[PDB]
Amino acid sequence: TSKRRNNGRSKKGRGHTQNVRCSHCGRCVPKDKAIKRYQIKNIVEAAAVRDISDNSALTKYKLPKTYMKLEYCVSCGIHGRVVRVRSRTDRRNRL
Amino acid sequence: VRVNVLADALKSITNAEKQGKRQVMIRPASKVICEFLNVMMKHQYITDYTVVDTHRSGKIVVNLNGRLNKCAVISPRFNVTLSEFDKWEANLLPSRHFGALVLTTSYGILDNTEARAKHTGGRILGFFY
Amino acid sequence: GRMYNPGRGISRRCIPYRRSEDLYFLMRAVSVRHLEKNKKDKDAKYHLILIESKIHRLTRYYKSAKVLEASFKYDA
Amino acid sequence: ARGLHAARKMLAQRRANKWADKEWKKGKLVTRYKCNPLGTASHAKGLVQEKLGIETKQPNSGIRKCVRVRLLKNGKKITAFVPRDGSLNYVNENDEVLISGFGRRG
RNA sequence: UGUAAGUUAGCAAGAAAGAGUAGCUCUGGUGAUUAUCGAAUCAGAACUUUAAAGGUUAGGGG
RNA sequence: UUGAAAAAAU
RNA sequence: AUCGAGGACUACCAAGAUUAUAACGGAUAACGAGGAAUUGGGGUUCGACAUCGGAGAGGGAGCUUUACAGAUGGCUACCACUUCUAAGGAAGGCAGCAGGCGCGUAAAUUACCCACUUUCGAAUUGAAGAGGUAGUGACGACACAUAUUGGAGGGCAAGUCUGGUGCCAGCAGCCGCGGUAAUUCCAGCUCCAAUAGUGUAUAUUAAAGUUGCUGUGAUUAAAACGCUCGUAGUUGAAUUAAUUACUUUGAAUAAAAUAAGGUGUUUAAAGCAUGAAUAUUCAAGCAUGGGACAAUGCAUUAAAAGGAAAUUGGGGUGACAGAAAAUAACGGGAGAGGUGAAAAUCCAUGAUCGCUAUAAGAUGCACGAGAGCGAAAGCAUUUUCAACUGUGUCCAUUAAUCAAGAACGAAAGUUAGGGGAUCGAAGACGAUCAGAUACCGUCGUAGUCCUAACUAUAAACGAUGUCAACCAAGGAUUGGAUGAAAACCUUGUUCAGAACUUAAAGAGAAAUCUUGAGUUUAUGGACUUCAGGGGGAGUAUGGUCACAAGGCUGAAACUUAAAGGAAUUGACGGAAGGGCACACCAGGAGUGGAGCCUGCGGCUUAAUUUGACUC
RNA sequence: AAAUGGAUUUAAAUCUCCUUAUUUAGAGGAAGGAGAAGUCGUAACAAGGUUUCCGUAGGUGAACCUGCGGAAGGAUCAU
Ligand SMILES: NC[C@@H]1O[C@H](O[C@H]2[C@@H](O)[C@H](O[C@@H]3[C@@H](O)[C@H](N)C[C@H](N)[C@H]3O[C@H]3O[C@H](CO)[C@@H](O)[C@H](O)[C@H]3N)O[C@@H]2CO)[C@H](N)[C@@H](O)[C@@H]1O
Repeated sequence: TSKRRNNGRSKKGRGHTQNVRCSHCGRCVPKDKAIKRYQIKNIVEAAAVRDISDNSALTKYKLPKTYMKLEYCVSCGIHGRVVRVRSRTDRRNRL
Repeated sequence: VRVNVLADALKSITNAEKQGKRQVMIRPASKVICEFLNVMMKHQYITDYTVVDTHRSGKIVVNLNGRLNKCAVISPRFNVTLSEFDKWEANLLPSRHFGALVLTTSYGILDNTEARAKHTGGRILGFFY
Repeated sequence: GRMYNPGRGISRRCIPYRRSEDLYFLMRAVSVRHLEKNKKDKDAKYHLILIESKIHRLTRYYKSAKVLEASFKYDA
Repeated sequence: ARGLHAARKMLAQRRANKWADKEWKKGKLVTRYKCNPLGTASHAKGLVQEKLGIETKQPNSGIRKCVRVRLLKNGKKITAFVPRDGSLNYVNENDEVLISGFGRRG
């Protein structure tokens, strides 16, 4: 019958939540049904972080970080290996 | 809303004994609720009770000892003719020596064992095993 | 529980254990009929229907108590 | 609708809820006297028009000999199963043949 | 008095169909001024005859 | 990136 | 006027009568009752026909005689029939007893007698196709000589017998048996059930707890209205030391019959040869003992019933931001969009890219959560209503559910204006493909936005109706009240709200549910709606609403042994994770190319013998 | 007291408008169902190779495709 107890989404006391657009395929997916991941990445990768410091006109310049929040749908959330298929008794894991 | 105060009272006692509770509380206490417990005390299905005075139809505490099996109310009280007793005993009761119906008659509240002797009928309130 | 909203409050006064208008206050219906300025306030239109039936419920009962003569009729 | 004085809703509910069965409803619609070729009759007499052979269903195979019979009371056409092995020869054209139902009711 | 199908819901419609209509003698209703006065209009009842829109004007219908 | 079909009954 | 009351009729007067508690109308293959078939209780089906009442004599209509007839084995007229005839005319009503034709699956003798029961008469006698006997009579019922029907794979008793047929004939109510070794066909032998019986087709009942008050189901099998308001209806908290209902009795209550009391028709079916008190009467009605529970309206309370008179609220209505695109000016001179790869397209009139400005359209990220509000639909920039809590405030049953009826009701869709930036049903190109009229790329009308008026459907979903009482353990959250810790943060008690973890317990067919899908064969708290195997089919017709598309109500004819629900194993995946193989990578030798040995297919022949056909 | 004239009452039978039931209508038109091996495609059941389905609108030999919104009975109860 019900493969999930909360029907995949995470809404209980509300009858409607605004749609959002998936970051990969651009598919209209609800706000709670979406897969939300918060990415913190330096603009200069670790293979080149020391390259800047050799020739930097400043003195104590600290390289900033990129702050983007990605929302995926199930169709490319699974396909993108963000999440996987879990066991029936291992589905309840929420950590 | 509260349609039958007796109906909610009896199910409280039936559920309490299924959980092994020693005494249960029934917030309302009508005349029939107290009278019904008197019928179940002559058969020794309960030891005793009390009627707390709250000025708003105070609660009743029923002392029971693992003896009541199923006490239930009956939906709108059917007119039980004296000749119709055998119809209800064969259905509502487990055996001819165990169950005890409860009836209301003009001579007061009576059970099926004694109302047959008094030679009267009337409506039916419930039963208890 | 409440008559219309499915909320169940039990807050009460408790008159102690010792012994030692409502129809008029509902005519809220006048205050809502605010309706003229905001004709698109569909939420106030629904809530006004509930209040109108509340008054039409005390009228039906107060008449049987002879408090109001049987010619009483509520019109705005 | 359990109330003691509510004996009209329960009766009206059963009158309404009884019309949804496929079996008793056939006993109150006027279709047996109208659409049933037999009507309320046990047997139907008729006249032979055509000899036809119906192949069996998917799991089985073979041709079932049959005859198209036109009744004398209604004039309708009904296909009839010739009873036994090699018994299609016994029947002829334009002769009285008795037609009486089958094992399944109606 | 009654009036169908269809319909753009307005129309079809005077749809179709049926009853009455004369003459004489009466009665009642519709107002102004404080009993008098004025208007053609509607309704009803007796009695009689040659049974009544039709001298002229004056839709045939489906 | 593309990738269609497998005659009925035992 | 009639024997008789009365709109039964007449003249006048007033507008009155029924109606959701089903009026008026429609169908019956409807004469009603006593009763019959079948039932564990409850019930369902039938009843023209023994007896009572009703109606009719081909169809109404009108009358005669008489105490009672609207008489029909009496009369008349008309409509439709039949019989004789001298061609001028005449009578007849078999739905009386036999009998004839038709109708059909379907039903007896054109007999005798008033002897039994009874009726009529001028009355002891006369009459009776009423009545009795005889005749046919496998509708049925009882006792009983010693012979058939169907079957022998499972339900269901019986063959591991032999010949034929070779998915053909055929058997089979259902599941199926038969494509050359039939437990099922056509046959030969045997025994299995019943026995004057036995197969067949239709209909009634029980099984059917598949019509459900006793007695069903509504998350997933079929089935909870999208939600709320609301009249009829049903159901309505405690408390008191004139009717009606309820309950106990009687009276009267047709027989036959139901169960029988008695009675050796030889038993029995029968029969009443003392007549069982025989009990019967459901529904109604009459008199009566009692008023617990109850319905009707002229004096107690203050219900974790209801309603009325400090905070919370993306609850409803009205009156800051830069992204994408456009425009303008400036820099730069060659590509830019796009894809797995490309192309159609834009660009030397200067594209893409970079800074700065301008106007409208739309949008409301991050904060944004199994958090909040809202009856549902839904609600996200800042600057009238609903609920909870507090309450020694007021009323006193005002209450719950609700046919009919009404409000709100995503998106798309219609009509008329404004707006028309982004995306984009139809459509146009470019790709891919065997084709592609689709997924992929570019462009683009309707639409997407606001106003006003419509439409009223959704996976309108928690597939779980509304109100009410009990209900194991635990963490945590939103808004209040009360203490300590001195608006926020930590903690205790308690009310309301959205949820979550465990259960060795309860339920279920299982998944699962526990703020029920628990308190249910130990079955009844109150109310409303829906469902009865799958198709046909939410189709036709009818009704109604809408500018329209369409919505609401909504069958049958016919067809078929399955359709469907939850879980187990296996297999499969152009699903994932973990390992392995000359499977592949790095290579060597090659085969395929040439002549020849040999095997295979094909052609050929009198025969060119045959098995094997991816690993 | 018989024929017969007339006026009433009850009125059979018949003609014109007015609803329920049964039929004829040809092939006619548009539906539906059933019958072992008949064509064209791959739409659905695995991520069925474009996740499926519901309402609505358009298109198209055919399954069906696409736009707006919804649902998991999804392939996510999860950062
Ligand atoms: N049943 C009505 C409808 O039939 C439709 O389809 C119908 C036909 O188009 C379909 O025909 C199938 C065909 O699909 C398939 N590719 C070949 C097959 N032989 C056909 O079969 C059909 O026709 C043959 C003709 O001799 C008959 O022998 C056979 O019994 C019959 N089923 O069989 C169905 C019945 O004839 C759809 N299945 C559905 O919409 C619906 O079921």
